[PDB]
Amino acid sequence: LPGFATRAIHHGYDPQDHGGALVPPVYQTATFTFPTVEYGAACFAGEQAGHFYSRISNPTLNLLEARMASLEGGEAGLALASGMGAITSTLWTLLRPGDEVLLGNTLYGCTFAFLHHGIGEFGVKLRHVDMADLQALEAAMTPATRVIYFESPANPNMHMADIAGVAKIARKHGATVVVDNTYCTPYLQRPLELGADLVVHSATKYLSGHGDITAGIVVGSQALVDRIRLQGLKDMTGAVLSPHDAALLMRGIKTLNLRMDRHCANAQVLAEFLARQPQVELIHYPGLASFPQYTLARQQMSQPGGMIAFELKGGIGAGRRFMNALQLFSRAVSLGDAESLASHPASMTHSSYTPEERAHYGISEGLVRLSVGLEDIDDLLADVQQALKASA
Amino acid sequence: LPGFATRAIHHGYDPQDHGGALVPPVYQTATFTFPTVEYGAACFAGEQAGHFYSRISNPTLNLLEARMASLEGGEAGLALASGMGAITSTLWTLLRPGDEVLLGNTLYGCTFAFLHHGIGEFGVKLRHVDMADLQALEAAMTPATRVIYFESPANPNMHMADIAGVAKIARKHGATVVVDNTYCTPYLQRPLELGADLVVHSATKYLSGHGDITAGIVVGSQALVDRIRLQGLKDMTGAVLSPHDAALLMRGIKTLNLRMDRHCANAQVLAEFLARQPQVELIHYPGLASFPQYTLARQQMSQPGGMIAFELKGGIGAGRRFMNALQLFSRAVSLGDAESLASHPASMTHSSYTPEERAHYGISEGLVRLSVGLEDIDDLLADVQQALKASA
Amino acid sequence: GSNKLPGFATRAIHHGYDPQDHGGALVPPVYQTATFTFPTVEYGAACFAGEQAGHFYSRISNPTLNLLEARMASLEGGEAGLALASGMGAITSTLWTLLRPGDEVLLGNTLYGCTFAFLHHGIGEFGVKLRHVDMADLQALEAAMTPATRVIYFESPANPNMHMADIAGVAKIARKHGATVVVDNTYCTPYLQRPLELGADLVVHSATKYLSGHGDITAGIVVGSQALVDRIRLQGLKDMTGAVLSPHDAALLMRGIKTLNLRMDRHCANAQVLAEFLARQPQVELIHYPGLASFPQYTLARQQMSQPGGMIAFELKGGIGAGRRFMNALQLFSRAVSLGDAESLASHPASMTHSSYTPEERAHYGISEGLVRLSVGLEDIDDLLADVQQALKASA
Amino acid sequence: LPGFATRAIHHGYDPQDHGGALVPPVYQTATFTFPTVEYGAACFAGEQAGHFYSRISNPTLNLLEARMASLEGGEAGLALASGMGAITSTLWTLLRPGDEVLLGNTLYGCTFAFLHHGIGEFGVKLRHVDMADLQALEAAMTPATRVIYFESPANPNMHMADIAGVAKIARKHGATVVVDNTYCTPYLQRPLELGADLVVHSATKYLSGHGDITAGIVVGSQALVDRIRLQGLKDMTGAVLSPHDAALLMRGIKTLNLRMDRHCANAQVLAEFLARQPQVELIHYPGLASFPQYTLARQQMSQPGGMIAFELKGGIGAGRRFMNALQLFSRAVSLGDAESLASHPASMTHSSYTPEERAHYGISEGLVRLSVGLEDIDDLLADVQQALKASA
Repeated sequence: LPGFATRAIHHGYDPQDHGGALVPPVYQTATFTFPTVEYGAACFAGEQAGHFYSRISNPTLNLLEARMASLEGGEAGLALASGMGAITSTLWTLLRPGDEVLLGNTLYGCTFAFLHHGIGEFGVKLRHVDMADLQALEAAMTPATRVIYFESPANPNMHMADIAGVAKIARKHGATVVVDNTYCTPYLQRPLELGADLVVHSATKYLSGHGDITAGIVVGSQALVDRIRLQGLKDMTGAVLSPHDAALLMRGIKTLNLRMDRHCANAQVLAEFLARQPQVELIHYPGLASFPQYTLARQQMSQPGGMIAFELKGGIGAGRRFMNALQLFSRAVSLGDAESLASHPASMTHSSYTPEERAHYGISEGLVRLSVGLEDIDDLLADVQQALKASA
Repeated sequence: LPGFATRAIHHGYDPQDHGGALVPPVYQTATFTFPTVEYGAACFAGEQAGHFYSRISNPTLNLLEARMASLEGGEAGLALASGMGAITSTLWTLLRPGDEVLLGNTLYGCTFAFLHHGIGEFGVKLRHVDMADLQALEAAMTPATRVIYFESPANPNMHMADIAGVAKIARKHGATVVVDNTYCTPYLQRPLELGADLVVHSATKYLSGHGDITAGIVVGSQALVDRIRLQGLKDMTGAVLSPHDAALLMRGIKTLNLRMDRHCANAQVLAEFLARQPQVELIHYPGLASFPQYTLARQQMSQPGGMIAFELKGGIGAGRRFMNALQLFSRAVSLGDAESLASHPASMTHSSYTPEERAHYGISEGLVRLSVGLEDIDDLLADVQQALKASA
Repeated sequence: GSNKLPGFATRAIHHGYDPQDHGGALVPPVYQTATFTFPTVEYGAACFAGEQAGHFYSRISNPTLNLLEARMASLEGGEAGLALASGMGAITSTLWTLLRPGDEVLLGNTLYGCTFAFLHHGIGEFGVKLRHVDMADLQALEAAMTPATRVIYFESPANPNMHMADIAGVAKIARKHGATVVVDNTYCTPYLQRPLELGADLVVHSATKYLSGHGDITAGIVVGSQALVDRIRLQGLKDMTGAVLSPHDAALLMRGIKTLNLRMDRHCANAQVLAEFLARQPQVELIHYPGLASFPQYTLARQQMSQPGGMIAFELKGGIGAGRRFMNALQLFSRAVSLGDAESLASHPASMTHSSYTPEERAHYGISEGLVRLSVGLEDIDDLLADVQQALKASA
Repeated sequence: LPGFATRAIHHGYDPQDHGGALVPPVYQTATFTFPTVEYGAACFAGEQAGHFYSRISNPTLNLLEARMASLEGGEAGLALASGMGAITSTLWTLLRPGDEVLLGNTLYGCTFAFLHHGIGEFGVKLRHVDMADLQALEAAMTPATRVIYFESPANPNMHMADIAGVAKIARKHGATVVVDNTYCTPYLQRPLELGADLVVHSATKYLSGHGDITAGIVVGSQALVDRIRLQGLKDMTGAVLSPHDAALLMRGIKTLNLRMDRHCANAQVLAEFLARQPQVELIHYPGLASFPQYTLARQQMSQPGGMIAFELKGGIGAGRRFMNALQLFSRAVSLGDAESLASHPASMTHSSYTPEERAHYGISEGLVRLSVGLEDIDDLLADVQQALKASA
């Protein structure tokens, strides 16, 4: 079985099948024609091998999908126009009115919004549970529970879930487990190997790695993916990935291993640096020994990731001053880009919220999140250094 | 107000604001950075211009939207990853359980599937009505009726609706009118100017014109489009259009007047040809005086369009054989490309159904649909001629 | 029957591609790949010799570029095509392969500025003898031919006065003496004029202009005999220029070619209306447009060009102060130097391009102080008329 | 001065200057317009301006150029359509009939072809010298010697030149030193900091790193680069770089350091393995102690590189048999891609030539060249090991 890097570069493509082309040709075409109409008849049912549109079986998209399936250890993959494309397409197909879905304590903000103000407003029961608490999860299960969905690590405190534990319970009650694995990528964590049924990504982040495309991936069993493809994507979302964007994603995946290696190595030095500084109240980085769940993190993740969360003494005040003083880090909401990014949700995303109710969302007053990029650590250290001084 | 072609080329763009570039730069970027956090704070209550993330808005996508809204004559536009992206995003935000949606008698297959096997299984009521029959439409109106959605012309037989008459009946009961204007484009038909609240396109078709991208457009009021943007696209479908694909769509829109002129002139000659051939049982082209709704077609569409539906005397077998004989037309289920296309639903998209099942949904055994392309009319006539001899 | 040639539009959209041979893909896949591989090493031995038809490296050939080339060949009526990084890529690659020190090249009286520069300050400085001739004067061309005359190169219509050459007449003189004729066909495209069908050996294009049609790519084409195009591919392009066309940009070029016939029809119809309007205006001293009888080479234009083109040149009364104020009054026309874009462009040589020079130096080289040049775009003619009408008013 | 990786990601770009866009917009435009004729006046021999036409100046090309300048430590950069475009544009600008150019003993095939079958047939004189031999170089200088051109390391046997020594000699005769730095990249070797005047790159190789674009770079002093831009590029080649390709090139450059580190580590291992094998007569790799110019290589290269050449004992047959046995390595003539590549000149690039002409040229019958990619090293070893066995 060839290694991860090899697969990320080569899996599902032999140059001999496309006129010797070393890089697969991009199928920037909206539709495909048939040799006969009897060949056309077959395509819509399924029993002849081939393809019928860009919204289903484009070969550029098929290669992306297969390759992501191999990296995550799944049978099947699906490419979509965004991470929200992947999440919505998945949940829209697996759920109907009367079904219940269990969720991690905290979710990505647009995932939250979709559940509460979207699919939850169409008669689907929403329930929140701490997914490191196996006992509380078992007490939450009802006979209507069709889907369990969470992130691990989850934003913003890097809260881990016991994926193998959750999956064991879910397998008892006939529930489907869906893990958003955006933060780790398959290089660092493979939740399908710990017993999850489906994984979903915002490929916009680390997989692409260059902040230039928006894209989502679903990986899991052939049977779950076929359904999500033919119902969620085809009928209910229309979140079709451009073959141009899919080829840029495959391009980015070719350096995934190296990029994540650098993200992690930079993030550790920065996290260890933050630990020794007097402006920092507390840190959430999985590779510090003081991280509450350092044990579980190491069982699931092979390295501690590129994301650092920390809190500043001075709260909201010290955050604004820290963020505005950064000259190399950019002030922005994304993650997993080559460029280093900083976010202080109290004064950026959630300055439309009040301090009195802010703590209901698990958001500390002075919490600043850092996506550590690929820049020289010395320059990133110096930029962080002077911004901590400007926050006092 | 400058002419259509001037606006299709120029609207919403001055080179002088982008270093004099004649063609606008392509904003191929997932995220946008802020100068400070209090500047960033503004943008998450809609207080400042510029932007934050490409899943919500992007300057290339804004220009496409502005331009498309100018051409339909509407206030605001939204760009999405596909036509189904446009339709689902729209309806997901406008309907909730208990609401009724009133549908035209026939619909594009995937739209039918969204309604019957998607949103209609989440407790939204569906009723089908002949939109040409304004008495029966009035009769169908309940106060639960929140949306009237149709295509004009509609698949499969080019059936039409008096748009202004439907808008009148909507105004009376307080329902929102959504018209799928894919076939006509804003060049031949402007439903917003006849009372519709919203229009949706598969920009994949004529607007692109070249078969290379998948894309969707919503046009209407700022109020409705802002909702569809912030709920349907942002939370519920995730169908984000790639900036690369938006820039191609804009390139296609610059020749839309020229292409539609040639599309229409070619189909007219081809329609008049088919009406005289012994193998043809009947024919539906809006440009023929024998079209059932000829008067309504000259009233609403400025030209008769590029699509032809006709039925062969020999039923399903003659259809197959006609389809297989085509050498210049391709066998495919799209339309509005430079290449002429053909499909025969009874042997392609609807084959495993029986004759009874297809007559129920309006599809004759010998119904053939031609998308007349931009090729030399003599070559297309010659290809059609021989395929008809082959059909017997 | 089936030995009839498909019409121009049919071939612009279909020629040399079948979706069935690439998985049903309606649009051909883009081979954005720098390199190709070999199944055995013996398959690779033949592909650097000439025995086995295949693919080696994209600076020589690539299937996206090949399709583009076979298609342009068909439209021009040539055996073969080559695609390059720019118009000047096509020209330099062609002239660098055909000429050596001691050979003479006969040139039209006017040329595109970068071509002029290439010949006088480039290849002419490497031992290649240059000679200018009026190519509309067949007696003067006959007279300037020598035994060293290897290539006759010209544009028709020529930048910027739109001086025409008798292509058939030039090719006959070239048959007799033995020279290779190279025509820059940028202005007309294969839709309006096909120099190879009139006897030229090679044609070159700046496909950046009308062939693209949308101002977004830089590209060149050469069309001619298999032997010469091959020679140009393997000597000029491969060793001497490296002006490789990106497969992305070639795909866009093929996209633009699919509407070439429709865009040119509208360019021509807009410029005809605009030319007739400008002729009847008080401020206009004279106007140059091939579709007007007052065009110095009216009958030559009608003989070689199936329509009169999208380019107009005219002169304003009032000199430079009039031209300056005309240009700054334009609100739809953009001030810029190019042609064959969807957007209408205007340049005023005096206050723009030839600004460093004085009014005396511009009397030399035939550039009037009110000489405006127009690339008529695809916008609604009433808007273009209006923009020119209000601009003339402000130039008074 | 920030570190290499920081500059590779950020140099010459502030998101704040383009509406916050994290990735810079792609200026895919052939022409630029002017606000007035007076602004237009100062771009045709223009002092205080931006740009006029993409064959001379485009913001996207300008950014790539300034970034590549920073990495090589030179004043100005120029982007072109291919490496051969960069070489030819340079040499067409600097040489005229009667000038001599002094060449390294071996050259990349097309460069040699340019020199002997292009510019050398236009009156320019050619002389080949060993550029490690400072006394032979001094003996070869003449008053006609205007350019000294070479690669370091050089195809086929990784032969090095003493760049600082060469530059000292060129200085005494006023000659311009041009170095092809394609193999090392500015990450491993910066010939301008060793006294060279100009560097050229086939960015098609390592700079891109993913095998999808053809691109050339020239970097050097302002006055030289200006002339190559306005003469070589503008007039004599027309080798204009597509902005789309420049944007991809810039994408690839953001991981150059990480990619190069891995290319080198993979190649170091494979060289160690190949030196000890029975089938291997000789090996040329800068990282081995047995490499003739080991000390000179370590003075100029911070790491030994990703390229290996070695000779098989069994001659032409062993080469042929080895190449055909490869399953993971592709048979192909490029280099610096993520995918590992192999070429055996004597049965591929130089098959037509006689054994006597190959020896004269520098090519051994069993000379195999490896471009070691980014795959998992254990897979690359397996593939090489079995191919070595099949070589019998």
